[PDB]
Amino acid sequence: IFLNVLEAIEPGVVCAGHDNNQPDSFAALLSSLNELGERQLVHVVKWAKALPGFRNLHVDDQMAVIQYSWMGLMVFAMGWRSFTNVNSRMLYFAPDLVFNEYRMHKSRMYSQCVRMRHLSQEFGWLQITPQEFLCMKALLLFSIIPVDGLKNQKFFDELRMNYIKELDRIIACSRRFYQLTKLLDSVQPIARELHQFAFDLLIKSHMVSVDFPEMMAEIISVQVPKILSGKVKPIYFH
Ligand SMILES: C[C@](O)(COc1ccc(F)cc1)C(=O)Nc1ccc([N+](=O)[O-])c(C(F)(F)F)c1
Repeated sequence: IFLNVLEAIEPGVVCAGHDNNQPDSFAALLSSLNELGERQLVHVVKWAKALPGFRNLHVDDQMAVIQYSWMGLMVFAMGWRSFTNVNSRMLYFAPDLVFNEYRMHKSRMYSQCVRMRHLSQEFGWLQITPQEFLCMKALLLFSIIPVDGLKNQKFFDELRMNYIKELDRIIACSRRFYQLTKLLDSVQPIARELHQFAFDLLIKSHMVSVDFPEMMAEIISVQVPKILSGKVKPIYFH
Protein backbone atom coordinates (compact mmCIF):
# COMPACT_ATOMS: atom_id res chain seq x y z
CA ILE A 1 0.00 0.00 0.00
CA PHE A 2 2.73 2.45 1.02
CA LEU A 3 4.82 2.05 -2.14
CA ASN A 4 1.69 2.11 -4.31
CA VAL A 5 1.04 5.61 -2.97
CA LEU A 6 4.61 6.86 -3.41
CA GLU A 7 4.69 5.63 -7.01
CA ALA A 8 1.25 7.16 -7.66
CA ILE A 9 2.10 10.66 -6.44
CA GLU A 10 5.61 10.88 -7.97
CA PRO A 11 5.81 14.10 -10.08
CA GLY A 12 6.07 13.81 -13.84
CA VAL A 13 8.38 15.67 -16.21
CA VAL A 14 9.01 19.34 -15.44
CA CYS A 15 10.66 21.56 -18.07
CA ALA A 16 12.60 24.78 -17.45
CA GLY A 17 11.59 26.65 -20.60
CA HIS A 18 15.27 27.41 -21.30
CA ASP A 19 16.44 28.73 -24.67
CA ASN A 20 19.08 26.23 -25.79
CA ASN A 21 19.48 27.94 -29.16
CA GLN A 22 21.21 30.88 -27.50
CA PRO A 23 24.90 30.74 -26.48
CA ASP A 24 25.28 29.81 -22.79
CA SER A 25 25.48 32.71 -20.34
CA PHE A 26 25.52 32.99 -16.56
CA ALA A 27 22.39 35.16 -16.48
CA ALA A 28 20.34 32.88 -18.74
CA LEU A 29 21.35 29.62 -17.07
CA LEU A 30 20.60 30.91 -13.57
CA SER A 31 17.32 32.56 -14.56
CA SER A 32 16.33 29.16 -15.96
CA LEU A 33 17.49 27.32 -12.84
CA ASN A 34 15.41 29.76 -10.75
CA GLU A 35 12.31 29.37 -12.91
CA LEU A 36 12.76 25.59 -12.91
CA GLY A 37 13.15 25.64 -9.14
CA GLU A 38 9.87 27.50 -8.79
CA ARG A 39 8.07 25.15 -11.19
CA GLN A 40 9.29 22.12 -9.25
CA LEU A 41 8.22 23.73 -5.96
CA VAL A 42 4.60 23.73 -7.18
CA HIS A 43 4.88 19.97 -7.66
CA VAL A 44 6.80 19.40 -4.42
CA VAL A 45 3.90 21.01 -2.54
CA LYS A 46 1.25 18.86 -4.26
CA TRP A 47 3.46 15.80 -3.75
CA ALA A 48 4.06 16.43 -0.04
CA LYS A 49 0.39 17.10 0.73
CA ALA A 50 -0.49 13.77 -0.90
CA LEU A 51 1.99 11.80 1.25
CA PRO A 52 0.64 9.32 3.82
CA GLY A 53 0.08 11.03 7.18
CA PHE A 54 1.41 14.43 6.08
CA ARG A 55 -1.94 16.17 6.67
CA ASN A 56 -1.62 15.33 10.37
CA LEU A 57 1.18 17.87 10.72
CA HIS A 58 0.16 21.34 11.85
CA VAL A 59 -0.72 23.55 8.87
CA ASP A 60 2.26 25.82 9.58
CA ASP A 61 4.65 22.90 10.08
CA GLN A 62 3.59 21.47 6.71
CA MET A 63 4.67 24.56 4.82
CA ALA A 64 7.87 25.12 6.81
CA VAL A 65 9.09 21.56 6.31
CA ILE A 66 8.36 21.81 2.58
CA GLN A 67 10.25 25.10 2.26
CA TYR A 68 13.32 23.86 4.20
CA SER A 69 13.49 20.48 2.44
CA TRP A 70 12.77 21.92 -1.01
CA MET A 71 16.42 22.15 -2.15
CA GLY A 72 17.40 18.73 -0.81
CA LEU A 73 14.35 17.08 -2.33
CA MET A 74 15.24 18.53 -5.73
CA VAL A 75 18.91 17.53 -5.47
CA PHE A 76 18.08 13.91 -4.70
CA ALA A 77 15.55 13.66 -7.54
CA MET A 78 17.89 15.42 -9.99
CA GLY A 79 20.63 12.92 -9.18
CA TRP A 80 18.27 10.04 -9.92
CA ARG A 81 17.15 11.54 -13.24
CA SER A 82 20.79 12.05 -14.18
CA PHE A 83 21.55 8.42 -13.38
CA THR A 84 18.56 6.88 -15.18
CA ASN A 85 18.46 9.28 -18.15
CA VAL A 86 22.13 9.81 -19.04
CA ASN A 87 24.03 7.41 -16.77
CA SER A 88 25.50 10.32 -14.79
CA ARG A 89 27.23 11.59 -17.94
CA MET A 90 25.60 14.98 -17.33
CA LEU A 91 23.21 16.62 -14.86
CA TYR A 92 19.60 16.27 -15.97
CA PHE A 93 17.97 19.26 -14.22
CA ALA A 94 15.25 18.96 -16.86
CA PRO A 95 14.82 17.69 -20.46
CA ASP A 96 15.59 21.20 -21.73
CA LEU A 97 18.20 22.03 -19.12
CA VAL A 98 20.99 19.46 -19.13
CA PHE A 99 24.39 20.48 -17.73
CA ASN A 100 27.69 19.36 -19.25
CA GLU A 101 30.98 20.47 -17.60
CA TYR A 102 30.99 23.72 -19.57
CA ARG A 103 27.63 24.76 -18.15
CA MET A 104 28.64 23.56 -14.69
CA HIS A 105 31.54 25.99 -14.89
CA LYS A 106 29.57 28.85 -16.45
CA SER A 107 26.80 28.62 -13.83
CA ARG A 108 29.43 29.27 -11.13
CA MET A 109 27.98 26.27 -9.26
CA TYR A 110 30.72 23.89 -10.35
CA SER A 111 31.57 22.47 -6.93
CA GLN A 112 27.93 21.68 -6.16
CA CYS A 113 27.30 20.21 -9.63
CA VAL A 114 30.24 17.81 -9.34
CA ARG A 115 28.98 16.66 -5.93
CA MET A 116 25.57 15.99 -7.48
CA ARG A 117 27.18 14.12 -10.36
CA HIS A 118 28.87 11.96 -7.72
CA LEU A 119 25.51 11.42 -6.00
CA SER A 120 24.09 10.46 -9.38
CA GLN A 121 26.81 7.85 -9.85
CA GLU A 122 26.09 6.57 -6.33
CA PHE A 123 22.62 5.45 -7.41
CA GLY A 124 24.30 3.11 -9.87
CA TRP A 125 27.21 1.97 -7.71
CA LEU A 126 24.87 1.20 -4.81
CA GLN A 127 22.30 -0.26 -7.22
CA ILE A 128 19.54 1.83 -5.64
CA THR A 129 16.12 0.47 -6.64
CA PRO A 130 13.24 2.72 -7.76
CA GLN A 131 11.40 1.78 -4.56
CA GLU A 132 14.34 2.56 -2.27
CA PHE A 133 14.64 5.88 -4.13
CA LEU A 134 10.99 6.79 -3.60
CA CYS A 135 11.04 5.93 0.12
CA MET A 136 14.36 7.69 0.65
CA LYS A 137 13.05 10.78 -1.11
CA ALA A 138 9.94 10.92 1.08
CA LEU A 139 12.15 10.49 4.16
CA LEU A 140 14.11 13.57 3.03
CA LEU A 141 11.02 15.73 3.56
CA PHE A 142 11.22 14.84 7.26
CA SER A 143 14.95 15.43 7.66
CA ILE A 144 15.24 19.12 8.59
CA ILE A 145 13.73 20.91 11.59
CA PRO A 146 13.90 24.11 13.74
CA VAL A 147 15.86 24.15 16.99
CA ASP A 148 12.87 25.88 18.59
CA GLY A 149 10.82 22.92 17.40
CA LEU A 150 7.68 22.73 15.28
CA LYS A 151 4.13 23.54 16.41
CA ASN A 152 3.44 19.81 16.72
CA GLN A 153 6.90 18.28 17.07
CA LYS A 154 5.54 15.00 18.41
CA PHE A 155 3.36 14.37 15.35
CA PHE A 156 6.44 15.08 13.25
CA ASP A 157 8.64 12.65 15.19
CA GLU A 158 5.96 9.98 14.85
CA LEU A 159 5.73 10.50 11.09
CA ARG A 160 9.51 10.44 10.59
CA MET A 161 9.71 7.22 12.60
CA ASN A 162 7.01 5.62 10.45
CA TYR A 163 8.81 6.52 7.23
CA ILE A 164 12.03 5.04 8.59
CA LYS A 165 10.08 1.88 9.40
CA GLU A 166 8.86 1.77 5.79
CA LEU A 167 12.47 1.95 4.59
CA ASP A 168 13.31 -0.95 6.92
CA ARG A 169 10.50 -2.91 5.29
CA ILE A 170 11.66 -2.09 1.77
CA ILE A 171 15.16 -3.19 2.76
CA ALA A 172 13.92 -6.45 4.27
CA CYS A 173 19.65 -5.62 6.01
CA SER A 174 22.03 -3.89 8.41
CA ARG A 175 24.61 -3.16 5.73
CA ARG A 176 21.93 -1.86 3.37
CA PHE A 177 20.47 0.48 5.99
CA TYR A 178 23.98 1.77 6.59
CA GLN A 179 24.51 2.37 2.87
CA LEU A 180 21.19 4.16 2.34
CA THR A 181 21.38 6.38 5.43
CA LYS A 182 24.91 7.39 4.50
CA LEU A 183 23.68 8.27 1.01
CA LEU A 184 20.78 10.29 2.44
CA ASP A 185 23.15 12.18 4.74
CA SER A 186 25.32 13.12 1.74
CA VAL A 187 22.42 15.13 0.32
CA GLN A 188 22.51 17.73 3.13
CA PRO A 189 26.00 19.17 2.52
CA ILE A 190 25.13 19.61 -1.15
CA ALA A 191 21.82 21.32 -0.43
CA ARG A 192 23.74 23.57 1.98
CA GLU A 193 26.26 24.66 -0.67
CA LEU A 194 23.40 25.39 -3.07
CA HIS A 195 21.50 27.31 -0.37
CA GLN A 196 24.57 29.45 0.30
CA PHE A 197 25.00 30.05 -3.42
CA ALA A 198 21.35 30.98 -3.95
CA PHE A 199 21.51 33.34 -0.97
CA ASP A 200 24.63 35.19 -2.17
CA LEU A 201 23.19 35.32 -5.68
CA LEU A 202 19.91 36.85 -4.50
CA ILE A 203 21.71 39.51 -2.46
CA LYS A 204 23.54 40.61 -5.62
CA SER A 205 20.96 39.55 -8.22
CA HIS A 206 20.48 43.15 -9.41
CA MET A 207 24.20 43.21 -10.24
CA VAL A 208 24.38 40.06 -12.38
CA SER A 209 21.06 40.44 -14.20
CA VAL A 210 19.57 37.28 -12.67
CA ASP A 211 15.79 36.94 -12.36
CA PHE A 212 14.31 35.48 -9.17
CA PRO A 213 10.68 34.32 -9.07
CA GLU A 214 8.55 35.73 -6.23
CA MET A 215 8.13 32.58 -4.12
CA MET A 216 11.81 31.68 -4.37
CA ALA A 217 12.95 35.19 -3.44
CA GLU A 218 10.75 35.20 -0.33
CA ILE A 219 11.94 31.73 0.72
CA ILE A 220 15.63 32.53 0.18
CA SER A 221 15.28 35.70 2.26
CA VAL A 222 13.05 34.32 5.04
CA GLN A 223 13.71 30.58 5.40
CA VAL A 224 17.18 29.89 3.96
CA PRO A 225 18.90 32.32 6.39
CA LYS A 226 17.44 30.32 9.31
CA ILE A 227 19.31 27.32 7.92
CA LEU A 228 22.52 29.22 7.18
CA SER A 229 22.52 30.77 10.68
CA GLY A 230 21.89 27.42 12.35
CA LYS A 231 18.35 28.00 13.62
CA VAL A 232 17.06 25.24 11.35
CA LYS A 233 19.16 22.10 10.98
CA PRO A 234 19.13 18.84 9.04
CA ILE A 235 18.64 15.57 10.89
CA TYR A 236 21.57 13.30 10.09
CA PHE A 237 21.65 9.58 10.77
CA HIS A 238 25.42 9.58 11.27
C1 LIG B 1 19.86 28.53 -8.19
C2 LIG B 1 18.52 27.87 -7.86
O1 LIG B 1 17.51 28.35 -8.74
C3 LIG B 1 18.12 28.21 -6.43
O2 LIG B 1 16.87 27.56 -6.14
C4 LIG B 1 16.58 27.42 -4.82
C5 LIG B 1 15.83 26.32 -4.42
C6 LIG B 1 15.48 26.14 -3.09
C7 LIG B 1 15.88 27.08 -2.14
F1 LIG B 1 15.54 26.92 -0.84
C8 LIG B 1 16.63 28.19 -2.53
C9 LIG B 1 16.97 28.36 -3.87
C10 LIG B 1 18.63 26.35 -7.98
O3 LIG B 1 19.52 25.74 -7.39
N1 LIG B 1 17.72 25.79 -8.78
C11 LIG B 1 17.60 24.49 -9.04
C12 LIG B 1 16.59 24.09 -9.91
C13 LIG B 1 16.36 22.74 -10.13
C14 LIG B 1 17.13 21.76 -9.49
N2 LIG B 1 16.79 20.49 -9.74
O4 LIG B 1 15.72 20.22 -10.64
O5 LIG B 1 17.37 19.39 -9.07
C15 LIG B 1 18.16 22.14 -8.63
C16 LIG B 1 19.08 21.14 -7.92
F2 LIG B 1 18.43 20.55 -6.91
F3 LIG B 1 19.54 20.19 -8.73
F4 LIG B 1 20.16 21.72 -7.41
C17 LIG B 1 18.37 23.51 -8.43
